[PDB]
This record gives sequence, C-alpha cells and structure tokens, in this order.
Amino acid sequence: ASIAQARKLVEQLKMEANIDRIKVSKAAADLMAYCEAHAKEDPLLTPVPASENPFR
Amino acid sequence: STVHILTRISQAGCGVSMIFLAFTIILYAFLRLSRERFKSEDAPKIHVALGGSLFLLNLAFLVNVGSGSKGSDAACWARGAVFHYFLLCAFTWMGLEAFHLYLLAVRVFNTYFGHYFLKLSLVGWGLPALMVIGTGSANSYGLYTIRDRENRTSLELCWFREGTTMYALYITVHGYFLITFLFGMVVLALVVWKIFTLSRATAVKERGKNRKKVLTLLGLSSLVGVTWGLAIFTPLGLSTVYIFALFNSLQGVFICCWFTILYLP
Amino acid sequence: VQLVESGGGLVQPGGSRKLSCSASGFAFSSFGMHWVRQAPEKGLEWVAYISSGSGTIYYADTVKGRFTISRDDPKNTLFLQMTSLRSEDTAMYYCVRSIYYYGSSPFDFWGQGTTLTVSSDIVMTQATSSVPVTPGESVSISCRSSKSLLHSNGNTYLYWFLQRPGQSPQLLIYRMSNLASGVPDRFSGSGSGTAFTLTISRLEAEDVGVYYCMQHLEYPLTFGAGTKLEL
Amino acid sequence: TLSAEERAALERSKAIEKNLKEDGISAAKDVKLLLLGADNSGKSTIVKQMKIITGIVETHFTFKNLHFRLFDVGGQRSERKKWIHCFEDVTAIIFCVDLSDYNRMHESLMLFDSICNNKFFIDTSIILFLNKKDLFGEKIKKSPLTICFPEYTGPNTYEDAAAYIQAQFESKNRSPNKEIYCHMTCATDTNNAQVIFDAVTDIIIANNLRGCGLY
Amino acid sequence: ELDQLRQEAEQLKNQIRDARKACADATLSQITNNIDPVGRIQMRTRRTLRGHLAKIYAMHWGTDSRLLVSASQDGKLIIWDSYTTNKVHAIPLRSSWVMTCAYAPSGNYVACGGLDNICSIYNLKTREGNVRVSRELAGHTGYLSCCRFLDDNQIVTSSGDTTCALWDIETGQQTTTFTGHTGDVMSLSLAPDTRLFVSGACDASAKLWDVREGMCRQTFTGHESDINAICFFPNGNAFATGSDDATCRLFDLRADQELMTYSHDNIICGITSVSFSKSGRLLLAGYDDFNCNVWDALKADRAGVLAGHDNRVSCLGVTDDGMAVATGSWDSFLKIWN
Ligand SMILES: CC(C)CCC[C@@H](C)[C@H]1CC[C@H]2[C@@H]3CC=C4C[C@@H](OC(=O)CCC(=O)O)CC[C@]4(C)[C@H]3CC[C@]12C
Ligand SMILES: CC(C)CCC[C@@H](C)[C@H]1CC[C@H]2[C@@H]3CC=C4C[C@@H](O)CC[C@]4(C)[C@H]3CC[C@]12C
Ligand SMILES: CC(C)CCC[C@@H](C)[C@H]1CC[C@H]2[C@@H]3CC=C4C[C@@H](O)CC[C@]4(C)[C@H]3CC[C@]12C
Ligand SMILES: C[C@]12CCC(=O)C=C1CC[C@@H]1[C@@H]2[C@@H](O)C[C@@]2(C)[C@H]1CC[C@]2(O)C(=O)CO
Ligand SMILES: CCCCCCCCCCCCCCCC(=O)O
Ligand SMILES: CCCCCCCCCCCCCCCC(=O)O
Ligand SMILES: *C(=O)CCCCCCCCCCCCCCC
Repeated sequence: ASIAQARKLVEQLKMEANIDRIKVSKAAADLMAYCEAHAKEDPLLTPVPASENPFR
Repeated sequence: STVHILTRISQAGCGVSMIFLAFTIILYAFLRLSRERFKSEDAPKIHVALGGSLFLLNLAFLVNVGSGSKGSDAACWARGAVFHYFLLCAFTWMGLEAFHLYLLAVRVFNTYFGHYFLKLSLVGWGLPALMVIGTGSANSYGLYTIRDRENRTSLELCWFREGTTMYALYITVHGYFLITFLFGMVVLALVVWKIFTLSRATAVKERGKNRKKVLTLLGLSSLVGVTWGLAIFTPLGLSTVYIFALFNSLQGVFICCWFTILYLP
Repeated sequence: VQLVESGGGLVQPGGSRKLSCSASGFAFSSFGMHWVRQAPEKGLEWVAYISSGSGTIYYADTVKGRFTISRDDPKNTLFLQMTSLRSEDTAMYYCVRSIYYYGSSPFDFWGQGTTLTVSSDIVMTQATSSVPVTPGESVSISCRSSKSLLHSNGNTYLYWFLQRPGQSPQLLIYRMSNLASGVPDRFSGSGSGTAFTLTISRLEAEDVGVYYCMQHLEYPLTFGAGTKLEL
Repeated sequence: TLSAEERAALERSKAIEKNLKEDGISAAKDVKLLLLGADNSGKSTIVKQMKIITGIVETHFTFKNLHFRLFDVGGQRSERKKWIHCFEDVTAIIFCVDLSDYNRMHESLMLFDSICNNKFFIDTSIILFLNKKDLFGEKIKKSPLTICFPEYTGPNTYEDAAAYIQAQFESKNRSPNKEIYCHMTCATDTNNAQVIFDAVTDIIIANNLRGCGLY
Repeated sequence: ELDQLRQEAEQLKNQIRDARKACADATLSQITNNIDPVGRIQMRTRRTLRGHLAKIYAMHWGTDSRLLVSASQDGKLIIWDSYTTNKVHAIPLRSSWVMTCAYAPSGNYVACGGLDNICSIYNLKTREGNVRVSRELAGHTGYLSCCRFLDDNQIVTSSGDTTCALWDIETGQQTTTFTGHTGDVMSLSLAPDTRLFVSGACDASAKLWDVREGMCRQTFTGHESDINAICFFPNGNAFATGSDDATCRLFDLRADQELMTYSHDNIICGITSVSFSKSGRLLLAGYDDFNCNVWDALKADRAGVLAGHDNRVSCLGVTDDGMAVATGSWDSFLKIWN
C-alpha cells in the first residue's frame, strides 16, 4: 500500500536530520568576511572609472 | 468698430484653441521620447498630425486677421495661399482619419502596409500642395472684403479675390470639403453596415457590444461634419462669429482631452 | 565542405574567360567569398571579395575594372568574369570562404585551384626565404608589418597559412594567436604590433611547406613573401 | 565598426535584423486561439478540416485566406497558474462543453469560472461551443435536467433546458470588455469554421474600436 | 498503523526544528549592524538590445562576459554581442513556447526548453556555417523550467513534473533523476564548483542535491508561496530564493536555516528573478511591478532601483566578471545596466 511512501520519507528525514551544523554567528561572520575581503573587484558595489568599463 | 469686434473675437477663439493643440503636440513629443511603444503606432501619429494641421490653420488665420489689408499685393498672395493650404490640409487629414477607420473596422484583416505613415503623410501634406499650386497658378488669391448688408466692409482678409465670377473658391474649398465629407460618410455607412450584419451572425443579436460603440462614433462624426459644413457655408459677420469662436475652442479642447485620456495610463 | 573550380586552360591575351566555383556541403549563402591567385612560382595575391548577400564588393587595384565577381546563391556558385587578360594573369586561382561574426575563423577553407595560362597598402615582410630543418627541433618564423596591425578594439589581425607541396593552403592561426580548428597544438602564434612570430615547437613531418603571413586590417589584403621549410 | 571584420560583422547583424522583421510581419497575420474544456467534450473535432500537424498540440486550419492556429493545452497535467501567461495574448478562448454528460457538467462549470476571471484573461473574449446537442435532446426525456441542476424550475424540454444551461455558463462573466459568443454544434450536421470566423471578426473589431477611445 | 510512521516522521521534524533553534544564537542583521551601509546605487542603462517581437522569458550570459542568449515567445533564440549590440546568431526554434535557455560555459552549445517537455541542444561551432540542433533530450512529463550546463556533455534540467534530472548529452539518457519535490520545480542553480545544486519548487521549499550520488542532503522551508527564482552565493555556502509573496530570503547550507529576509511594505508583487554581485554584497531582484530593486545583502536595506522597463521583468543576470547587469522583460527589450 502507501507504506513505502512514508517509509522512504522517514528514511530521508532520518538521513537529513543527523548532519553537523555550525552556529549562525559563525556563518554570518564567514559571509561578512567574504563580502568585505572581495569588495576590491566588484564593479557594481564600487564603480570603476569611465575608462575601464566596456559599456560606457 | 465692427472690425474691432471681429478681430478680437476671432483672435480669442484661435488663441484659446492653439493653446490646447500645442499642448497636444507637446504631450505627443513627451510620450514618444519617454515610452518605447510609441515609436511604432500610427493612430497617435495621425491624430497628432491632424492636431498640428489645425494648430497651423489657427496660426495662419491669426496672421491674416491681424495683418489684413496692409502691405503690397504680393503680400496677400502668400498669406491667402498659406491659409488655403492649411485649410485643405485639415480637410485631407479628416479624410485620412476616416480611411484609417476603414482599415480598422471594415477591412479587418491583413492591414499591414510598408511605410504606412509615410504614404499617408505624402497624400495628406502633398495633395493640398498640388491643389494650391493649381489654384495659385491662375492667380486666384488676393483681398477678400467680407461686406455687411450695410454695403460697407466689416472684415478684410487675404483670400480668394473678388473676380465677379468665383469658381476657384467653390471648386477648391466647398467642393473639396464636400468630397471629403461624402468619403467620411461612405466609410461610416460601410462600418455600420458591417457591424449590423455581423451581430446578426455571431448570435449576439441585440445585446452586442459594438452596436453601441458604432452608433456613438457615428453621432460624433456627424456632429463634426455638420459643424465644419455650417462653418464653411455661412457668411461671417458681427453675428455668427461667436458661434465660430465656440466651435474653434471646442475643436481644440475635444482633441486635447481625447489625446490625453487615450494615451495616458 | 567542398569547393571545386572550373574554367582553366589557355587564353590569348586581350581575350576573356569566366571562372566558376561550385560550393557543396555548407550554408554557402551565409559566407563571404574571395578569389586568391598564385603566380607560377610566387606567393599568394588577393584578387576580389564579395560579401554575403552581395552587399559590398572589393577588388585589388591591379584587376579593378577588368574583373567582375558575383555569386548565384540558389545554385551555390561563385563567378569571376575576367576581361582584357594580360600576360601577368597566368596564375592558379583559389576560392576561399569567410564568415564574419564575433569569434569566427575567416579564410578557413580553400578551394582546389584552376590553373589559367595566358599566352597605401600595408606591406608584410617575410624577412627570411628558406629554413633547413630536421624533424624534432623547434623552429620559428618571423613576419613584419609596415603599419601597426593592432586595432584599437584590441585585436591584431594577422593570419598564418601553410601550403604543403602541391595542395591548397590551409589556415593555421587567426588574429595572431588563435589556433584554427583541426590544427595540432604544436603551432603557436606570438608577437606584438609590427612584429610577429610563429613557433613550430616539436616539429614533425607533414610540416614541410611555405608559410605566408596575411593581414586583414583593411582592404586590399596583402600576403607575405613566403618562408619555406625543407629537409 | 571601424575594422574590416567589424564592418562585415555589422553587415551580418543588419541581415539578421531584416530577417527578424520579415518573420515578424509574416507571423502577425495569424489568428491564435486557445482550446479549453474538460476532457471528453469534443475539443478535438470541432472544425473537421483541422490538420493537427506530451505538451501543447498546435493545429493550423485555414479559412478564407486566413490562418487559424489552435492550441490544445489539455493533457499538460501541471499547475495551470504557472504556464498560462504564455497564452496571455491569444485572440479568443474557444471552450467546448458536452451537453450529453451530466457528470462532467460542474467540472466544466468550475473550469469556465476559473479561466473566465483569470487576471491575464480579464479582457479576452470566449467562444463557447455546446457540443453534442442531439444526444442531449434525445436523453433529456429520460434523465431530466434535475439530477445535474437541482435548481431547475422551467418546463423540462430541450429548448428551455439548453437556454438555462447557456445562461448559467454566461452568468460567470462578471467583467466588461468580454463577450461570450455561444453556439450549439451537433457534430454531425454542422460546419462551424464560419462561426469562429464571425466571432473573431467581431472580437478584433471591438479591440480596434476600443483602441480609438470608444468604450 | 501508518500513523506510527507519521508520528515518527513528525518527531524527526521536531528534532530537526529544535536543532535549528539550538544552533541559532544570533542574527546576520544584529552582527552586521556595525558595518557601514552602501550608499545609494545609481546604475544607468548602457545598452538596449532590441529585435525580439514578443515577450522575453530567459537570458543567460556566457563565461566570456560579452555574449548572451535571449529566448523569446516569437520562437527565436538570438545570441547578442553586448559590447556592440550586434546579433551574432538568430536561431529559429521548433516550438515557440520556451521558458528557459542556457549558454554552455565553453561557449560551444546553447540549450532551450519549454512547454514541449523537451530540452534541445544547439551546436554553434558547426563546420558548415549554420547552427544545427545537436540533440533533443525527451524524458520529461512536464514543461521545463530551467536547464544548466555542467560540461559540454552534462546538462541538468528541472521540470514541472516535480523532478530534476541529469542528462548525458552524447548518449541522451538520464544518468540520474533527483526526485523528492511535491510541486512543480521552477528553478535551479549550480554551485560555483558544479558539485551541488539547489532547486526551488511550487511547494514553497528548496532542496540541496548532490550531483554524483543523487540524494537530497538538506531541505529549507521559509516561504509561504511558490519559489520562482534561486541563486547561489559566490562562495557557494549560501543561496537566496525569491518567491510570489514579495519576499527574498538568504539561507546558508552550514547553519541549515535562514539568515535574513529582504521585504518591504510597498512591495506586493512577487519576485521573478534574483542574482548576486561579483563579491556578494548586493542582491538584485526583478519584480512583477516592472522594477528591479537592488538590495544590501548584509543589511536588508534597499539600496537602488533599476526602473526602466514597461512590463514585468522576466530574467536577470549579473556578468561573470561582475561588470554589467542585463535584465530582459515582457516588453521585448533587454537592457545592460552598470
Ligand atoms: C489631379 C490631382 C493631383 C488634383 C489636381 C488639382 C489641380 C491640378 C486642379 C484640380 C481642381 C482645379 C481647379 C478648379 C477650377 C479652377 C477655377 C479657375 O478660375 C476661373 O476663373 C474658372 C473660370 C471658368 O471655369 O469659367 C482657375 C483654375 C482652377 C482653380 C483649377 C485649378 C487647377 C485645379 C486645382
Ligand atoms: C503654399 C505651398 C505652395 C507652399 C507651402 C509651404 C509650407 C507652408 C508647407 C509646404 C510643406 C509643408 C510641410 C511638409 C512637411 C512637414 C513635416 C511634418 O512633420 C509637419 C508638417 C510640415 C512641416 C508641413 C508644414 C507646412 C509646409 C511647410
Ligand atoms: C512645397 C514642395 C517642396 C512640396 C512639398 C511636399 C511635402 C509637404 C510632402 C511631400 C513628401 C512628404 C513627406 C514624405 C515623408 C515623410 C517622412 C515621414 O516620417 C513624416 C512625413 C513626411 C515628412 C512627409 C511630409 C510631407 C511631405 C514632405
Ligand atoms: C475663411 C472663411 C471661409 C469662407 C468664408 O465665407 C468666410 C470665412 C472667414 C472666416 C473663416 C471661414 C472658414 O474658412 C472657417 C474659419 C476659417 C472661419 C473663421 C474660423 C474658421 O473656422 C477657422 O479658422 C478654422 O479653424
Ligand atoms: C509647438 C508647435 C508645434 C507646431 C506644429 C507643426 C505641425 C505638427 C505636425 C506634427 C507631425 C507629427 C508626425 C509624427 C512624428 C513623425 O514624423 O514620425
Ligand atoms: C480628400 C480625402 C482624401 C482621402 C484619401 C484616402 C486614401 C489615402 C491613401 C494613402 C494610404 C495608402 C496606404 C496603403 C496603400 C498601398 O500600399 O497600396
Ligand atoms: C481611430 O484610429 C480613428 C477613430 C475616428 C475615425 C474617424 C471617423 C470618421 C471621421 C470623418 C468626419 C467627416 C469628414 C469631415 C471633413 C470636413
């Protein structure tokens, strides 16, 4: 019957539960570090002079 | 005097219509520069060309009424010629609008023509050019003194001159208006015929939608026709000039409000 | 892809003859087309060019007015009608296809050749004339321009061709660094404006031929003298 | 566009532009229609000169030098809310209803209600066909129009029951600028490409007259 | 007895939710409260690519950062040159109902798909001069929503039959099938290393698939309505989803939860497309109110607006080198901002 549906759902839920998480502060710090250490070549965040953009 | 009464009233009417027609032209220029659809619509181009032709006609009439009867004979020739040219341009554009309605509501399918507005503009701005070339090559313009019953002048324009047998006037003003008028009426009759023979086929017989849009359009177009007809065919004087001022003010206001309400979301 | 030319044979000077190339195996109607002749024992020489859609046509200043190029697209054929032949037109005529968009490979396929006998310009300079080589050593070839080939848009229009003995010349490098499709990686194009080089690293047989450097900066196109390799 | 290769690339671009324009003016004179309705209703045999040609099933019959393209979106079996805006610019919505089935009637009625008051089809007119009228008129004497519509009050005969069903279908319009052209195909003694032609002519005339201000 | 399995499933969901709540010790907004806000962003239209005759449903940049594809409902597939506004190719499609397009990272191929349930691959570097359809991948039972290349030989497609699939092009067979969604999959996005990918479906859920195995590693539920668009953070440890309830959100694969929420009171229409910037500090998002609001991906404060379109913004893509931003729309015009 429909036992296989809920059986595989429970199995996938079990395999998706037991994973190694990190704290949200750790992830926020990583995102902020990446965004701040790469602001040197973001031609939209920090616009480039009107001589180096090919769309002038 | 009578001239003062006639000059002030006519200039008032023409100016109060020129204001709104100029507003319509300005709004069209703005709409064309702003949005990227207006580059390829021909109905607003026809309506704004008719508006501009009416604007220039009012301007030429202002020049004639103001500077009338002064200057040499070669002065009134050019002023009468340009007045006549702009009159015939107004008539030809009111005929080309009926032709566009024919393409819209009679020949419904396969109405794409390459360089459409170019050909429309050729006809609309060049057929009155040929008419003016023709009627000017015979030297028909000059000074036209609108005389009262008093046997004394009341207004003098630069128009078709007194030749004791005036055929050019009646053939190239009244006749041209009548031809354009019966063209408009033939198009409106074909439109009502199609719309009333359709609604007897689509089974939506009496509760149809088009059967009221078409009657509204027919009413308004007959009103415009008779307004212009009795504006041409009746002699101007101290009386009948107020009605003409009202007609011109409304000819400006209706076109302005129609163009705004139509092409402004 | 295939191109065969017809219309060879002998002519007396002052006469006239029409060559015709019949293309089969590609979308002929979308390629530009050239005619490139090659005198008996000399280098290549551009003759005429007709666009796709026959919109724009160019001729060399030596055959202007005498020759007329034209294409027939529904029949996939390219015509060269020659008028007032001279003793300097006794050359073998090639037909070349060329398509132009961002990133294409023009001059990539050459016809087979139809020998015909008759009884300012940028000057490329193949400095050397012959190089004795043995299979295994890396060899370089040098070209030189009279005008800076580096356009302002960043591209340097220099093309390298290789003509094996008794065959059509094939494209090796286009716009001075890009390798043509179907060419081994042994070849490499280097250089700057007005000074170019082609380095055949890890040499092998099948590489014994003549190497011409062509410019494509502006018409008429001018080839080079032609550096030869031998054993 | 200074280099030689840049001039040639610009020439190729202009050629592509003009071919796009020609294909555009050639595909603007086709009449696009959308076939809807519950399954087993006759949405596949309305115009028997049909010439069919799983996703969308196009069909391209022609009539009076006019090209009609009909798209049958049934058999898609997805969320219609997600791909229905592709047909936001069709001319009309043909809708087929099988008058002989008293079971599929409320399914068809809810589907009509859903497609009629959609936000993309708020001014797209419908051409409602009521297929298989003969079987309905034959079986109405046995199975009255009360097992399906319990609210029926009229004299239980063919003509008035059919008028009542048609009125109940049009009762869901609720919007101006949208007219519902009804018809009753019998599937044996009816040829209804002229019906679609007249309805589409009227729809396009109304579109044009509403482009010139008239409402 | 199935209620036993249901109770065990709900107990597992409760344990997962409590683990998510236990790992949530702070907020991205409360942490980045100290950085300085990006000033007002004024991008202006550099190019206008015109030539389509109908609505534009998808676009995609090439890796060279100069050429892009546009797929439109007039049945065309134009390849542009964004520097010069030239058309390189114009490809006539077998079926005009197309809802997606992809440019291969090598630049050799271009894919397309739509209501015909087929993803057809086109060969651009043909020995003849034309562009020929190289294959037609027909194994789906619902319209294709998205398609993305991995190699010249592997493409992953998601369809409105609630499945995603990985194809072997030169063979034509589904190598893997990623099943597990309950609604129509509307979008997918490949990780910047092309080993993982996320998909957002109409069941208001996003999942994290593994290409090599075929399993679902994580599941993120934060929205209330459909998910029309999804993007991956440049370092591949986060992704942002847009939805029909006017709300973008930022999830992170490691904390297995939602980081922040980009909404506003004056915004009622749904997001159609989302995309990050070269560094990840901006988050562009096309809306049904014809605009495209640039967001501060760390402060949740709207920075700028790209209002230049007269109809819904369908597609949106920032260039691979980060220079420009192209936005197609239902009014048949693409526009290059910068
Ligand atoms: C064929 C299309 C392009 C229109 C061409 C317009 C002109 C070439 C023709 C059409 C009407 C003609 C006009 C009709 C009649 C007259 C009156 C005539 O004045 C008279 O004194 C007539 C005396 C008489 O008829 O007995 C001078 C020429 C004029 C203006 C004609 C001028 C030449 C016109 C304008
Ligand atoms: C009386 C005849 C012989 C000469 C008339 C000269 C003048 C008044 C006529 C002849 C050509 C006409 C112009 C033809 C073309 C245009 C451009 C159009 O966008 C606005 C109207 C406009 C500007 C017309 C205005 C009136 C015009 C300038
Ligand atoms: C007075 C002499 C020179 C005759 C003049 C005839 C003029 C008024 C006629 C003949 C050709 C006509 C033009 C034909 C083409 C165009 C281009 C179109 O986009 C606008 C209308 C316009 C500009 C027409 C305006 C009126 C026109 C210029
Ligand atoms: C010259 C005309 C026609 C011939 C005539 O017996 C007397 C006149 C003088 C007044 C004119 C009139 C008509 O043509 C229509 C005119 C010009 C009217 C004044 C205002 C008018 O309605 C316009 O200027 C059109 O806008
Ligand atoms: C404000 C003063 C305006 C004076 C008006 C002069 C005559 C107006 C004619 C307008 C023509 C409009 C045609 C549409 C644009 C086009 O040519 O493509
Ligand atoms: C005096 C009233 C004048 C009315 C003139 C109406 C006819 C105008 C003709 C110009 C439009 C023609 C454009 C399509 C015709 C074609 O291409 O064959
Ligand atoms: C939409 O594009 C056009 C809507 C209006 C069509 C005009 C209807 C006919 C007008 C003719 C009026 C009579 C002619 C008067 C000449 C003096």
